[PDB]
Amino acid sequence: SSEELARESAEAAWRLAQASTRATLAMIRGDLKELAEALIELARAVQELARVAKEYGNDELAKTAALLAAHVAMLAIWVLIRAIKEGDDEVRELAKTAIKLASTAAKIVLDALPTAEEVRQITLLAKLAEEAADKKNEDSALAVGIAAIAVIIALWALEAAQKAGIEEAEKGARLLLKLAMDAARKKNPEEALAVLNAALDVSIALQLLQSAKRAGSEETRKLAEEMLRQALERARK
Amino acid sequence: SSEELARESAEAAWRLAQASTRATLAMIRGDLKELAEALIELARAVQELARVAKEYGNDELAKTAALLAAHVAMLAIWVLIRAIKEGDDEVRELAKTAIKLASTAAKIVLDALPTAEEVRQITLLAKLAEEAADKKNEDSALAVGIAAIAVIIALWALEAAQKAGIEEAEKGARLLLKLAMDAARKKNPEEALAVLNAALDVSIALQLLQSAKRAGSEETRKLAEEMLRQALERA
Repeated sequence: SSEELARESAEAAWRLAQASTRATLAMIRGDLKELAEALIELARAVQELARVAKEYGNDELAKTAALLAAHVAMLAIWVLIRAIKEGDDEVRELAKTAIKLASTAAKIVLDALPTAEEVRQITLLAKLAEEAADKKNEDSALAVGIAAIAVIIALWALEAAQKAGIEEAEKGARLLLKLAMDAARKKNPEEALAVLNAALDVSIALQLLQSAKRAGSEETRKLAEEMLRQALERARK
Repeated sequence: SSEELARESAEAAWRLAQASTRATLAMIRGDLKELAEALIELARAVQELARVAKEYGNDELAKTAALLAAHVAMLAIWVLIRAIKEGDDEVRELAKTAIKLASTAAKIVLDALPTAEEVRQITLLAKLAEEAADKKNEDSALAVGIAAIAVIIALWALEAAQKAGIEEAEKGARLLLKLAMDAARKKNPEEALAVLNAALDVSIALQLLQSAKRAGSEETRKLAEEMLRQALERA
């Protein structure tokens, strides 16, 4: 029922914003207990958004829920590393719960969109962050935390590459997602950080490409495509 | 000269990425000193990008530069909050200089795009955060920090509403910007968070509407209608 799809998705999208606002406020103040406990509430809302997208087969709604799961998993690692670095077992377990809640949400999207490689990479990153949480590791969780940020930036470069349809842009977003997940499985903070600056490099090129596509001045497009390829080679080698 | 426009735009975008990486790296380690002084170098990069768009009249490059200036000003409020909350005068002044550098960047975009309402809102937000800096008041700075990120969400909701061309989405992004800036001058974090939540409500339906290019996900249009109604009652 399309009426029921609009009902459940709208009410889950409202609970999504409610939890996002609660987490943003705690992100300012540094209240890690409230922030992690808010990422739990946020991970639930992403989970039921992935569940409604599976029930009604809305593939676009599943992709949105997968993107949100990646953001919750990434934030929960920054809370995880800052908790084990402060010896807070209560906040560490709160963050761990937020990780696995977002992991199950990604696995729900992976059940609806198994042939979506970016959803697989999101699911692998969350399950990889699960391991870093049960590990009580300040170094492995730090590495997957860097790689998580590189994935998030590459995911926005991908969705921005969907617009305008620049294939050199989405090809680059794919390369960064693979090299970030490769650096995450390697658990090397140096490699993941190298993928991070490359993801930033091409995403700024993208914004420069989109400001060069709009209202002419397409000379800013040439060197931003060249900047895109320079940065992709900065990640390859 | 279009050759020099591509030249200086690439040079400034390169130093923008180098400073963006330096800030992200310091944001991981929690080095608020290095993070603040990396937002300084990032604010100068946005200021050079705004200057370039001004001289060459690239309105699109000026709009993106204003967007960046708003981000740097918002990140510097984050740092200012955690600085005055920890009694760090060194980091508080480092954040203050980053706010003023981003404020100047917004002023330069305003010179090139004075008829852009969103550029005026950003310039007022940076000047208003500049006062919360000299005041070193953690409550006023927290309100303008929430209101800042509420402005950011309303700006992407604006940019997405231009693509979709939905006038109800454009009018909605405008009223959220006005209510956020009002909440920022009022310096009350409560209704500032409310405008933030409403901005998220509408923007979720816009991101799903922009991803709904492929199939008939017309239920997303019902997501936007009801989210825009919820945001109208938020006024």
